[PDB]
Amino acid sequence: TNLCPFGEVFNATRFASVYAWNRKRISNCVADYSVLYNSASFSTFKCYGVSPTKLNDLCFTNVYADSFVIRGDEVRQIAPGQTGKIADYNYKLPDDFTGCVIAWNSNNLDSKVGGNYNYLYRLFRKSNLKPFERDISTEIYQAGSTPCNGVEGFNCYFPLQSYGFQPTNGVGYQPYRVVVLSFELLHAPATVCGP
Amino acid sequence: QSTTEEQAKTFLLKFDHDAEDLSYQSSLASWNYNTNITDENVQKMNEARAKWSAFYEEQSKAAKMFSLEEIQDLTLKRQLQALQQSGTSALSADKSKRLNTILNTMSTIYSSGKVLDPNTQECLVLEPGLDDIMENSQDYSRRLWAWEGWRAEVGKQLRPLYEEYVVLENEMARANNYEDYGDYWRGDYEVTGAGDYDYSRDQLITDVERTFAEIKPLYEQLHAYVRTKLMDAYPSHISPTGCLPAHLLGDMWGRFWTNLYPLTVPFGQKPSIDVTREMENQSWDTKRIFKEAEKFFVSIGLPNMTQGFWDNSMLTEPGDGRKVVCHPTAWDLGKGDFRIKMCTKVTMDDFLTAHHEMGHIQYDMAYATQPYLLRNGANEGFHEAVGEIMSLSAATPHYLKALGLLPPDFYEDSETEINFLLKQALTIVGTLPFTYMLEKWRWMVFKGKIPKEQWMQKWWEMKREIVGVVEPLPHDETYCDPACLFHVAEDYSFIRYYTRTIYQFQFHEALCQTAKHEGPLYKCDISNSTDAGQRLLQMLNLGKSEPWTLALERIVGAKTMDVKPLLNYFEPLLTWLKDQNGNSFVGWSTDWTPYSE
Ligand SMILES: *[C@@H]1O[C@H](CO)[C@@H](O)[C@H](O)[C@H]1NC(C)=O
Ligand SMILES: [Zn+2]
Repeated sequence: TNLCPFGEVFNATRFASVYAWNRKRISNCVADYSVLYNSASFSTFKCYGVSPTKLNDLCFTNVYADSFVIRGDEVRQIAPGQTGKIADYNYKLPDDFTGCVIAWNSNNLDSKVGGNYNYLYRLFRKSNLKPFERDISTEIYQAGSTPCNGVEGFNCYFPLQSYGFQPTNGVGYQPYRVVVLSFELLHAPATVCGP
Repeated sequence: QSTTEEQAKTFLLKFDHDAEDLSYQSSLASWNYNTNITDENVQKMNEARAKWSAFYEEQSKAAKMFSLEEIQDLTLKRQLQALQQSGTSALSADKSKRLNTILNTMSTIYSSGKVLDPNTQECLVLEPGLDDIMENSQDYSRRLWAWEGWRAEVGKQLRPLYEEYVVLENEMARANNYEDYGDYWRGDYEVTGAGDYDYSRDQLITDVERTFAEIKPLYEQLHAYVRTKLMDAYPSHISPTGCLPAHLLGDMWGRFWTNLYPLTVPFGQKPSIDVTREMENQSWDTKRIFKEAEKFFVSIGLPNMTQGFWDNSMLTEPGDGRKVVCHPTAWDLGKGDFRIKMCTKVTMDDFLTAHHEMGHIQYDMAYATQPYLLRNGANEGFHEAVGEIMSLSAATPHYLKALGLLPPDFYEDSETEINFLLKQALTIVGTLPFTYMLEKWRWMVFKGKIPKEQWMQKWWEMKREIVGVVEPLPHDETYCDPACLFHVAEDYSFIRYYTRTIYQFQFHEALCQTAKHEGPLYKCDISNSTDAGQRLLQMLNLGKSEPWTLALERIVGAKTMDVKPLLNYFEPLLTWLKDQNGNSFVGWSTDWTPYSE
């Protein structure tokens, strides 16, 4: 029995930033979701468009796993229709959604005494992201008429800003690891099935 | 293209992100020094504070490029107006250096004050040798020599510096379009452009004087009673109708009359309520004290203490050799981090201070959702008035009787209640005229009304007229008596202590009316009343995002200061004070002095 490698998406040494997240395609395997919703580690398990139970009774053609690390107060923005900085400029979900969002606290791993500034996010952008669109451009923002020509000055800001994670921060400011599973269905032999 | 309002929003979005991290690092650096007094930590704290100050200075100049007349949003205008203020940087560099060195010289002379006892074997400082003489003594000569000695040593050197400090600070106030330094200090109560909820810098004087006018009749009765009780201790040195000498007021400056309680207790045969003995009969530890303090706030609807509060906070004195600073404080480190530092003990007083500190913590957790630049109290007097109403409720017999610290068959006598109201009146009512007089004198000195050569001819004239206190020995212009106080020497405003007292009793009266409590106000308890916590949280939530007049209206129902609740609280004591003073003269004649005869 060839089981899907869910143990290399949830069980990882290094995660990706919000602005450049990691997407993994899962196909041609059997998916034992019983390990996930029966685990007490996860603090947020919200499934949109399906039921968490009876999930392993349908067969899909592909599953996409998008993983990143955000703050505590930004987990509520990973939902269809929500607005903010993470939803508008970093990771956007379509209004119609067939998938699940899983999130758990990672203070013991992603927080270090003195700060863990290895995670970035985009704070400024001209327009909102389209659903499932990734932007990794690093160009100076511009809120004034006069172009500053690639040097940070007055009204010209660098758009990527770092995250400060420390072990003593509040729950709302502590790092959280988020995995978003999207089940897509097209015309195909429906490779991904359940047990 | 964008309007100024849409560029000053991007600037603030960047500013919040940088400033939160820098300020949190500074607060952590200070915390590691207060809880561990060493030598390396001092240097680390200095570096962190210097970095934060430099960043704030650069952002202050950065914020001025965006005008304020072109901004419509009220919250954006408040946030930008908070950051636009510069301060002492508007002066010339040499003048700024002179101001800094003058203030540092004043702090050094005040902290290193030395007085010489007539007995050559003894040399005493203010902390704690002189204070132990002032608070705990019952002779006239020792207090006289101590009171004159401290002033004679420090005022002579502090007097020449004060004139230069006044002229330089007035120049700085002229730099920022303020009339004088007093107006710059009164600008903390100003609301502009709000509408009906507006307040002018010149209105504060009118409100303070109007509020003191109503308070004076009660203070006169209390003053007469204290004078009659002071007859029995110093029969040959106090007139039956004269002002009380300044060195018999219970401490160094007469700010609080609490230390006069043993002399002036109404019924000395009745012991005050002290639950320390029964607190040690159940083996109460410190964590239990803070757990009951937490339960008090839980019962009224306010949230619970965070998990990191229990681990990070220093709730007891360490025993591994670490030296700490034992002044009770509540720290809002930022990034959702709240702590309390306290060398607590198993005593009733620490049991009350736990509720006070947790009230500060609750205010900090309440306004945490506002923008970074609006995370403060409505003004300087709001933050310290919220805490006191918690200690008012935590000390009522109804609170301890339901807490198990008092038997259900406990009977309280009216004598004990009168004793409690007398001790409350010595601390609260007895300090208002001193604060109002001192701040009025400083305001008129800064305004230029008082000439430099008439500084001690008016200072005492007001003291007799407003406070009813006469000097024991005549002083010339070579003395600087106001500079002998800690807050005057270190350039701290003093009017916040006057307004905090009014706000605390307005808050107490409103919250007791919400709970539908019946009876005298001093017996009120707001425990288990979930309806009063909603009204409190209506004011706590705003922070500094709405005008202080509207923040006051949200909890009380009026947008002005009022001393009627304060007089309501002390009404049972006044009805007993009038009967005692029926056969004694009230009011003080200014002519009689101890030195004249
Ligand atoms: C991650 O590791 C834990 C530790 O053994 C394990 O219980 C858990 O099942 C792993 N995650 C997944 C998705 O298998
Ligand atoms: Zn306090």
